[PDB]
Amino acid sequence: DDIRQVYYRDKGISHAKAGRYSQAVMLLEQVYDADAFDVDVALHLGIAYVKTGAVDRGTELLERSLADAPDNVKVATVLGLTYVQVQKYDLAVPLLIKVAEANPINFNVRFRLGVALDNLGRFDEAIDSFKIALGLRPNEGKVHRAIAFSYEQMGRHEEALPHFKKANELDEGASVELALVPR
Ligand SMILES: [Mg+2]
Repeated sequence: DDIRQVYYRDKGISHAKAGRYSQAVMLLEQVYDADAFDVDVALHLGIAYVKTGAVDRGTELLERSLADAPDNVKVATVLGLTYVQVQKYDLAVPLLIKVAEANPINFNVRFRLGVALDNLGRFDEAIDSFKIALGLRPNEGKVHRAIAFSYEQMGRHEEALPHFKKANELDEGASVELALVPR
């Protein structure tokens, strides 16, 4: 266990990458060290803790990791998305804002940001994120539906309506209009 410690590190990270998160916890717990901080071990063990229900230990390792490596978009993403999931929206929002700007092709982040903003009552900001998300994925019914709800809350029924109708059209399946549009 310098050699054994390298074995558990590499194997543990391997497991975390693969989604074998229980096993990743069992192995990376043997190598993690708060006071000789290794951000790859802490990030992957943080993820694995969050995925196995140890959300408080996980968000701890991830805050520590993000304090150590403020550049780490991977770390900021899982921490932001985790906070969204546990509904700590005051924490989630600034992380997701910063990740969305660092990584503008990440649709899930932009959507989840818009959903959070909507749930805080920041309907204008939500609408702005949902429009960005639709620019990434124009045929995601769930975004058309989310943005229609935000417009409606602001009394913008005229603007909501086309998005409502699109959401319901996409639920059924294919838009017949595309029969007439060249590719
Ligand atoms: Mg709402």
